[PDB]
Amino acid sequence: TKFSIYPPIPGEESSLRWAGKKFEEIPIAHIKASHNNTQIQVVSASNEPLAFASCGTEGFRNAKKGTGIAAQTAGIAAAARAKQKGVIHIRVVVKGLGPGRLSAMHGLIMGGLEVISITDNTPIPHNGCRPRKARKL
Amino acid sequence: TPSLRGRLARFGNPRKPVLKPNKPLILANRVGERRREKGEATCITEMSVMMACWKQNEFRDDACRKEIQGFLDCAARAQEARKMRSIQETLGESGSLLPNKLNKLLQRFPNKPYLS
Amino acid sequence: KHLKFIARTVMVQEGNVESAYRTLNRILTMDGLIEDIKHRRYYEKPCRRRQRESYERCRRIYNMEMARKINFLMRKNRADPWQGC
Amino acid sequence: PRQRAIQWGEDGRPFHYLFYTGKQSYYSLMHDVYGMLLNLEKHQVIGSR
Amino acid sequence: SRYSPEFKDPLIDKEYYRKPVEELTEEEKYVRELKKTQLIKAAPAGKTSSVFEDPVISKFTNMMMIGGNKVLARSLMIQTLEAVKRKQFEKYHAASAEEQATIERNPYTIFHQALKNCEPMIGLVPILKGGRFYQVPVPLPDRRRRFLAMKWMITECRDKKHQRTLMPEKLSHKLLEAFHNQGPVIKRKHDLHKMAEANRALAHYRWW
RNA sequence: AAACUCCAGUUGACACAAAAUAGACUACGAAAGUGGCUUUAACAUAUCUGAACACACAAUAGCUAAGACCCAAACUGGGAUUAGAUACCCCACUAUGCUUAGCCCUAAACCUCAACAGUUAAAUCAACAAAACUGCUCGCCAGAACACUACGAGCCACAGCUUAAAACUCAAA
RNA sequence: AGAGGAGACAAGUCGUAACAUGGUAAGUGUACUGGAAAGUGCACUUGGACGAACC
Ligand SMILES: [Mg+2]
Ligand SMILES: [Mg+2]
Ligand SMILES: [Mg+2]
Ligand SMILES: [Mg+2]
Ligand SMILES: [Mg+2]
Ligand SMILES: [Mg+2]
Ligand SMILES: [Mg+2]
Ligand SMILES: [Mg+2]
Ligand SMILES: [Mg+2]
Ligand SMILES: [Mg+2]
Ligand SMILES: [Mg+2]
Ligand SMILES: [Mg+2]
Ligand SMILES: [Mg+2]
Ligand SMILES: [Mg+2]
Repeated sequence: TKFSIYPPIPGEESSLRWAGKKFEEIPIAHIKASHNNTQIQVVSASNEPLAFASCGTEGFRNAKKGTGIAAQTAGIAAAARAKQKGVIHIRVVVKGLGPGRLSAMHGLIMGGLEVISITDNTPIPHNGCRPRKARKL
Repeated sequence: TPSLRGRLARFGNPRKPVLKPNKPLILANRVGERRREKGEATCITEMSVMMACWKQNEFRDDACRKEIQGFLDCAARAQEARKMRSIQETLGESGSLLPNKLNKLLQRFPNKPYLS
Repeated sequence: KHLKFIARTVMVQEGNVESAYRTLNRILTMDGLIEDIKHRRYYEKPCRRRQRESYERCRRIYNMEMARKINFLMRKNRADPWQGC
Repeated sequence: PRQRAIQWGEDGRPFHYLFYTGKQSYYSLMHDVYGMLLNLEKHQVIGSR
Repeated sequence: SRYSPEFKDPLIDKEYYRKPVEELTEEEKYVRELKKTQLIKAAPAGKTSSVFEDPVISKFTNMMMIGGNKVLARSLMIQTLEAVKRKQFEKYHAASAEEQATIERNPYTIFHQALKNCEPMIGLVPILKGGRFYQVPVPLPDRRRRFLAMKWMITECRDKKHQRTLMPEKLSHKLLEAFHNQGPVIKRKHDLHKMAEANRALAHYRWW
């Protein structure tokens, strides 16, 4: 067969598996990459929290939190905890365009978690709430 | 190419203007320079691996030799790649043509926004 | 309210997470989502938004016309046939 | 210094057909070299600088 | 410089000229043929073809030199090497047969290994940003690394903390300490590494 | 730094707020304005100009009265910066932005380019801008500043809006 | 007649608001606030720019 970038659809028969688990059962790694922080929470497919790690939880403070290095350290810590809890493959869902958007992912790979899919869930309102006023710099 | 009919504010154009350019929409006989890409700090991941191993091994180089060597190799590769990137920019293979040769080509066939 | 793991999802091929993330970012960029998020960080007043849109449309027109001229003239970049005259 | 002779006669007509180029010697040389190149097309180091 | 740009730095290596022609590659053959037509600078008095020539030790001697007094600097260097060898011989004789194998007695090897141990891996660059100055960690070239090791050794030996101790003795003691991964210079390298690790969060401030 | 840790992350329920992409389209309206979806009503004039003596509209801001309140945010308070910082930067919150009923009637309300009909012929054309013009009509303009001012008058407006001078001064603007 | 305003005279004082991206782009309307030029909110204007093929 040919590899498809589109994810398999729930309710459809798919031959793809990961340690005998379907795509609907792989745990989810939520990476909120804010402009000043990066938080990574690993949860089960049944929505059971397993690990959590943020740049703040790694001992980084103030502007040092919003760096690729801090996000990578947080990713390593979260991946280590998830692997302690028995997690191998993960579906990565990232929201936000902070500096830690990608580096945190790398940390997970350095931690020992295999990324089977990457999803962007950055909240893009269809002109809903009004954001804060523009800065003068 | 987007249409320009009825866009600019002109006599005989009844509607309000669509475009308000600050410069005339006339092709110049030169292109912009080959803009450099702002350099990013490199080998950060290997540096992080080396520093974490230092923290775990109390900054003892003997234990960390492998990661230290990896970081050094990455640094040397980054420096040599910067030099090769300068060489490639001089070569101009990546782009369709260098800005200088493109400026020469446009000089050969200049735009004519006037009558003669 | 929609289903999950369908929108903005890219499957990783043989652990090539770098290429998967590059493809995801390219998709978001081509669809314009990245610029939309960046512009929605701070509120853009309607006059400023109109000015930006006008500037970008004029820039698009100029860039497309310049690219068309460059492609049209690129065939004339060949060697000089009448060298010395 | 070597001086170029008068380039036209009593009538005013210049002697060389490339006079009005202003560089009749150089352009005549270029013309001859180009003609030689055309002839060669039609038919078909260390010790010097 | 009184040498025109045509002049090339001379190459002093007997093996390079005694190499058989058959082993020579086409590139090496072309280089050798080309060198017959270039101009060559006069051989500097510092370096010769002697088998006992060490560029590292010559550079260390030059760095120890004060006011162009290379006789004194060379005397200090040879006295330091002699002191290192004598101390190693004393330890070798005073140690048991098992420890005799492990004890090193070549002063040149001790010097090179001490400099290699003293070599720092990651340096700090002061970068201006937002009106402040940050000690951003950076990689270091091998040249700067060796120079930093040599300069740290010399500066530590020249410190006023050591009273009435001659330079050869101080330098020998520091070289032996560094060879065993101990002493003030190794501590300086460790402090630099610790500061770089602490400032790791500032690594992104670097633009090169 | 202050602030919040009844906080943050996932999941589910969840609006009197605002309407990604389409839109590289240039449409509707007299202008102001109008870019989520559906339905209803509906977009004057079978010559043109024409009201500052009227009639009807007129962004945003603002007032009045009753509601909604996610988010934003004058003022205010705190943190920071600074020589000071009554600001720029950060945090919290109010009037306000929204709905309904009245007011207020102002904008760089500018596409600073009037409506209608016509020409590209030439004598094209100060400069720049968005080429030069012709016929007809209405409105406006006549050195700068005083002056979006004073007085008078009109207005639901009462620190307001419209119309709007003069004296002293200068050889400029 | 106590005062307000305008202009001239032009000082000294407190700042540096405008002219360059004038160092927070400038300005209009309007509201609030401030020793003072002025600051901020909301909408609007270019009488600013965005460097004008890709990168
Ligand atoms: Mg009429
Ligand atoms: Mg109104
Ligand atoms: Mg409120
Ligand atoms: Mg708020
Ligand atoms: Mg504020
Ligand atoms: Mg609404
Ligand atoms: Mg308008
Ligand atoms: Mg007014
Ligand atoms: Mg008035
Ligand atoms: Mg009155
Ligand atoms: Mg200023
Ligand atoms: Mg300013
Ligand atoms: Mg303003
Ligand atoms: Mg204020």
